[PDB]
Amino acid sequence: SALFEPYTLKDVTLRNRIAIPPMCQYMAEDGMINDWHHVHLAGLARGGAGLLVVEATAVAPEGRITPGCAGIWSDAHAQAFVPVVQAIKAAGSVPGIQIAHAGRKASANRPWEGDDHIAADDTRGWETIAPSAIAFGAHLPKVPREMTLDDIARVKQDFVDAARRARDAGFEWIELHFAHGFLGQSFFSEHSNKRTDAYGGSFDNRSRFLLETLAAVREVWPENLPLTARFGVLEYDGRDEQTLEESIELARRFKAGGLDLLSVSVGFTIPDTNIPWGPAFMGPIAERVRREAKLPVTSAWGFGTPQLAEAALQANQLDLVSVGRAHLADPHWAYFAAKELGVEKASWTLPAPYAHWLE
Amino acid sequence: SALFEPYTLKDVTLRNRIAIPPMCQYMAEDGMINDWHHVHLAGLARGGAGLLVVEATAVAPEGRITPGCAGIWSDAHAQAFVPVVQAIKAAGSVPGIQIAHAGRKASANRPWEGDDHIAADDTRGWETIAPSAIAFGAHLPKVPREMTLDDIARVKQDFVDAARRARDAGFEWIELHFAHGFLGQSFFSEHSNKRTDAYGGSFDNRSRFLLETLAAVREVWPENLPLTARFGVLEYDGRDEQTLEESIELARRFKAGGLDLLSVSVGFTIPDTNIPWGPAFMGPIAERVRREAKLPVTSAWGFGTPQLAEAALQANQLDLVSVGRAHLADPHWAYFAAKELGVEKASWTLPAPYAHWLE
Ligand SMILES: Cc1cc2c(cc1C)N(C[C@H](O)[C@H](O)[C@H](O)COP(=O)(O)O)c1[nH]c(=O)[nH]c(=O)c1N2
Ligand SMILES: Cc1cc2c(cc1C)N(C[C@H](O)[C@H](O)[C@H](O)COP(=O)(O)O)c1[nH]c(=O)[nH]c(=O)c1N2
Repeated sequence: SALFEPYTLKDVTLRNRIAIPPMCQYMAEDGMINDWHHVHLAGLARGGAGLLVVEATAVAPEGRITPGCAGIWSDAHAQAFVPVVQAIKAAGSVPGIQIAHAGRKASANRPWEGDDHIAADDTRGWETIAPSAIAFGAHLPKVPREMTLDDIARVKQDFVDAARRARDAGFEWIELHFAHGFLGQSFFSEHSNKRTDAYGGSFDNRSRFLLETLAAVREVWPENLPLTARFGVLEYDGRDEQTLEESIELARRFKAGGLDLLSVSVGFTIPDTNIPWGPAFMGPIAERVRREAKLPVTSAWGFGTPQLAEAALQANQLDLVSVGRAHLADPHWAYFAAKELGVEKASWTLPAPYAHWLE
Repeated sequence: SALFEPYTLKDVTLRNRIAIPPMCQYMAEDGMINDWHHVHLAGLARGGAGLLVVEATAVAPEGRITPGCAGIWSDAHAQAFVPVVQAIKAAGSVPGIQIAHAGRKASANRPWEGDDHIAADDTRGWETIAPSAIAFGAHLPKVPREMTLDDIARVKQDFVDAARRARDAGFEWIELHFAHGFLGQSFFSEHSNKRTDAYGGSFDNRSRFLLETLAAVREVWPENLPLTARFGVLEYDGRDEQTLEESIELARRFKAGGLDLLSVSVGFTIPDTNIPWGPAFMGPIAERVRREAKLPVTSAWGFGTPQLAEAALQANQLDLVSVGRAHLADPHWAYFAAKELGVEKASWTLPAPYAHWLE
């Protein structure tokens, strides 16, 4: 089966094509991960997936989505990841991490605690920053502060420091979070970026924050380890063909700037959209980016059944299949998929103390 | 549903009737558990089961089954459990532990490493002890050393020390492993016990090691925490009705000696047997012990589908349903069972960072 073929990117080999995408846990304290994350991540790694990407980890305190988000904005924060990285490797999965800045969608409640911007008088909240002083709207009504050129320089440096810390903590795969309406996505989108300096206006100017951040990260991130990004390639906002064309152009620039693989997502930059959720709905979009930018891709948002995952790979829509919620339901989903696809010795997707008994 | 009704025994309340029975992992080193066990057990606890019983943990080095078995024969061994107990409690499951001595079935290879007695010239092996110098046979051909009265006193004291250490490590539930052909079961069975002193011959003498060990453990184990045992009530050796009658008599003695619940199993005392494996096959046997000894019971060996578990409880065959291998396959099996049985808000069988997304 295609799903259980190994994949090599730079010097890293994944044992199969199942990727666990970044999934926020909302269980950190002042950015510091703890035994929630250790057991969560080590358990997933033992479940058989080839790649495990740690949840959006903030490059700066104000770039957390919520008061429970993980951070890597100091050396102490980075050191907290070391035992988890070591546990993921011990299980034979490749440890990755998504580094992030939530921009105007920061300073929000946990999703089971309102999912909305934190109240003005709640001591947990903070001022958000963004390319322009324009609120997302709906449940995220707070108007962000318009970034200065010095803010831009500082956030880029925070991404560099974060990548350096990730490298030194032992991660073998990094993902820049330029999607889901967060800081990077919001610099790219005309909906959120109304700047009239070098970082707004034209396609080149809107792309600038993202391309400079990639180039700056590339300086510290090892050339033999995959350098990836997540990017929302359309919004379902009635501007899809022109947005996809620009997104594909940006993907070509990413590739030329050393990007090894693109995680293709939706923008979520604004609330007034009509996203056609359904099984594997991103497949054709991912395929188009893969073909037109000539870049490996992954995607998510409905590939979490074994036959869907297998079909997407065989059709060359995707190079890796990201499976998120099914792994929350069953951390051993890779074993389930191996069984479902009729893979030989499917139980040995799991480590011996499980596999021997399940044969 | 019955499966998701809480259960109270002494001062301990289980959130549902799903018990994860002891399952050896074969991953300890000189008895010391490690991050294999920590993540394994904490992950299971988060999966929703009401009770998680840690694998057979040796009261003495020679009472390990294998070189990978856990031990609690020193204070350092006990202290290693403390962070795991704390993680199980944090997840809302009740931490239990099975304390054990493998008797003539000790000094064996891991099941995926031959599953047989260790070779005479392998530096990892050791002399086994038993009521009588008689080998199990088949894949376990080593003849054990016949225990002296001082050996008996010493092993009883090892069980006491183990229970004291379990208590002080924070366990809220203990299980004496008097089953599966190990030391305790082998004292009870006429197949393995040919002694002519106070510990062999008559029913009272064969029962003596088990009853004295229970009474000795009871002295140190808190009266407000469940005190349980696993016991093989028949062998499927052509002597079933007489063996079950004696086993039920022993269960009555256990109850009179402060046993709160009996895990009903098969003996596995000798290899020449004909066990009728099948779904829920132990149900009627467990029900008979429950009724005739008037003692709460659990059992296992084929209850691992949600409808089977629910039926066994509704029929009052069992008080708790032990589900083993299905939890190795899917550590979130309790969530799966909740969904299958149509339990309201089934995803909240899991903690918030999973449940919110699976609703
Ligand atoms: C709990 C959890 C939390 C997150 C996510 C999701 C969920 C379920 N998602 C999106 C996620 O990576 C994925 O795209 C979706 O889960 C869709 O894939 P599935 O359909 O779930 O397989 C997500 N995406 C991301 O880029 N960074 C993150 O940290 C998060 N946070
Ligand atoms: C990997 C593993 C290891 C063990 C077990 C089993 C397995 C699968 N079993 C037996 C176990 O508790 C249970 O009785 C069986 O697994 C049958 O129940 P299921 O059919 O698997 O639900 C077991 N029993 C026991 O009393 N102490 C133990 O430590 C072990 N070791």
